[PDB]
Amino acid sequence: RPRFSFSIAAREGKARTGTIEMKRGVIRTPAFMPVGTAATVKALKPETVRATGADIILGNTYHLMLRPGAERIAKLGGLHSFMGWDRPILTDSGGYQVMSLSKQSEEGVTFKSMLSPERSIEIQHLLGSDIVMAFDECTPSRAASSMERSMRWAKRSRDAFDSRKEQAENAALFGIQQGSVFENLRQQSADALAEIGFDGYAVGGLAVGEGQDEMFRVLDFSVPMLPDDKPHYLMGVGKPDDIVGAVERGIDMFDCVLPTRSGRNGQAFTWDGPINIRNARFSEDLKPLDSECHCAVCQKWSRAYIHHLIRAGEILGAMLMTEHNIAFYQQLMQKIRDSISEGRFSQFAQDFRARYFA
Amino acid sequence: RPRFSFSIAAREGKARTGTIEMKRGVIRTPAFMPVGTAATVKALKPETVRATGADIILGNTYHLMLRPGAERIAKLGGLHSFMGWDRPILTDSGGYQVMSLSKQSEEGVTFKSMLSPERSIEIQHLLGSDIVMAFDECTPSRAASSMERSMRWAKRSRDAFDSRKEQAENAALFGIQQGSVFENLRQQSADALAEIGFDGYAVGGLAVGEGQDEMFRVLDFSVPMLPDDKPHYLMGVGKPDDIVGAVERGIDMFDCVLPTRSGRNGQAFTWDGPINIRNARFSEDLKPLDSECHCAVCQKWSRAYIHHLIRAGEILGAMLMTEHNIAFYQQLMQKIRDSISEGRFSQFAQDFRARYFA
Ligand SMILES: Nc1nc2[nH]cnc2c(=O)[nH]1
Ligand SMILES: Nc1nc2[nH]cnc2c(=O)[nH]1
Ligand SMILES: [Zn+2]
Ligand SMILES: [Zn+2]
Repeated sequence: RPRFSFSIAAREGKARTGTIEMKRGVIRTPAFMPVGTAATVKALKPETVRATGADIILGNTYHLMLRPGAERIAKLGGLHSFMGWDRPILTDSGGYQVMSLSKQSEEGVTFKSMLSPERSIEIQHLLGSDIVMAFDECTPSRAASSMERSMRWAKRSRDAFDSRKEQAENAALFGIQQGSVFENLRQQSADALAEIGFDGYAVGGLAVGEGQDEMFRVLDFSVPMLPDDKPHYLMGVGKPDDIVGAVERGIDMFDCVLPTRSGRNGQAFTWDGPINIRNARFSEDLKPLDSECHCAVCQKWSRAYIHHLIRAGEILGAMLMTEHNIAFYQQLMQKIRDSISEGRFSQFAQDFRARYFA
Repeated sequence: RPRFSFSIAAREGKARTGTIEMKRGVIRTPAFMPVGTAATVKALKPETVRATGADIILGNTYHLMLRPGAERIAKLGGLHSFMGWDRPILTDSGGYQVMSLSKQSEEGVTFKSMLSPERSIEIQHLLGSDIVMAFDECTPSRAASSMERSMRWAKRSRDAFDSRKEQAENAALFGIQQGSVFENLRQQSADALAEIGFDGYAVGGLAVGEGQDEMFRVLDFSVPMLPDDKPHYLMGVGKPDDIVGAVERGIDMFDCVLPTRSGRNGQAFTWDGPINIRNARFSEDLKPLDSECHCAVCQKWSRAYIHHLIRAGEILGAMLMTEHNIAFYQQLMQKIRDSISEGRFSQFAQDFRARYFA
């Protein structure tokens, strides 16, 4: 099994479909990664996460380092073992969640619940992460200083990873592009990332509230800046329509808490758009969540029952909603993969859109 | 398939083991019924409830009648259909939960979140319950008046059930014995119940705080009062040791929220007694919840992980704890069944006890 081998099987415009082969499994691209925050994809057994078609999950470095602790997890045999998921895991570096969730310096970030690039890579090493993210940071003058520090930290991240042989031979390292919405800075960052060399390139700084029109505009010049021959990862995105539009602009990988979080809150994704299952209109609706969905929830239970469950605050409500929503997301990615491979993605996106917003 | 056929395959002292055959399935006795409060066994899919070995679950008439409503559930195809459990369901009558959970009369009980024997049977009819409980009520003088009203209500329950042909031919009706801790009243009640005739006889009024020594003393004279040839159901009991002692005194059926509720709260049952998984002693314990347990949780996850889950308030923590605890309970009942069939129950109970309290 290769450490990390990205092969593009087909293209359509800027869209790509293909595979990443890793020691613990194959990742089909474009890929959606369910987020497994505290060593769990909320309300799902890992076998269920797999059943939905996920090839890889996301774990959080910030959260695990506090609870239960990275050295504790290593002692316990590593994150794969601990949570019972034996496939690839991508771990975020902690960067984003240290700012928005809790004393900054060139050395790193100090905080309250001393993370640096080196320590970040070490914690991810300890968790036994398959895809390690470089440690990074959150106006033009300011965008460049944040972006410039991150590129320094990416070089630090690179060397720390390379210094750990066990990591170098079995894991992969991704660079994160910053630069806010400025093409010039974005360019700078890709140039610096490319000169360091990484297995994959993320687009950071766009899961921020900017809106889709502006996110797409930034992806429009940003992704062509990245090495074509490596996977392109859009962090923290997104809604089904965000995903389709991002793939149309060259993104191969995605993660988002939307399908899980939303599910627990009553929101179910369908090919005709999201529904809120708690609405009284579903109280006697015997139809499944979505009438095309292949997941186990839609084979077995009605909207009416899941309506009842969620209104009553029952745990099974969250389990069912979450399984469906992750399944939906995986089915979307499969439809994306098949349509690019068949040279009909552009039509798929148009048809998708017409029905989903309708 | 018979409507209701109880066959005793073997006996040891007052203990019995055997089967109840019903249209929707066979019930192995002594049986433990997971409680499925609001049309769900909390944090478990019904396929999982089945996997643990449960043959029958308990649903609550009081709760369902308020949410989502019995006529609504009937319109939706019935409780089996609605929650996706296709095996027997016993529904409690609402009696117990109307008192302790929220204007009394010979007619019935009026309350705030007009239930009578007739309405109770009608609601259970609407839910499509396989085992219907008769409608009943919560000092000697007073015990007899409560007990005496209940026996009147049991006669009303009998006729209401018999008046519904669809119910009479496909469901079963159980009588509930009351009388508090007095042998004389207990006797009275069995005599009245027996004279009406029921498919099964419950012992009500002992899930009350009286303590095990006193509960066992009451079961000591109470169960021999009931028709030998019908199943004997102890409502709302109990801990593993309560169950063993009750079987030793003639009880064939049990329900309790203990394994589910306790599981969500961090308490796991083991053959060496209950543990509280949240205790710091388990933080790095790689052993399963119980080192003999055959359930799927104990095959896959460590105490340490489930410790982490429950401390973090994660939904998967509740799912895993609950699956294990219900599995444990079913394994206990299987051990009980096998030991009576083999004529070594008395020794089983002694060995069980030595280890569990140890
Ligand atoms: N590390 C990191 N994580 C993210 N998640 C969403 N956006 C980002 C980002 O820019 N950096
Ligand atoms: N209906 C009813 N339910 C119970 N659950 C526990 N005890 C009782 C009882 O005495 N009657
Ligand atoms: Zn579905
Ligand atoms: Zn177990």
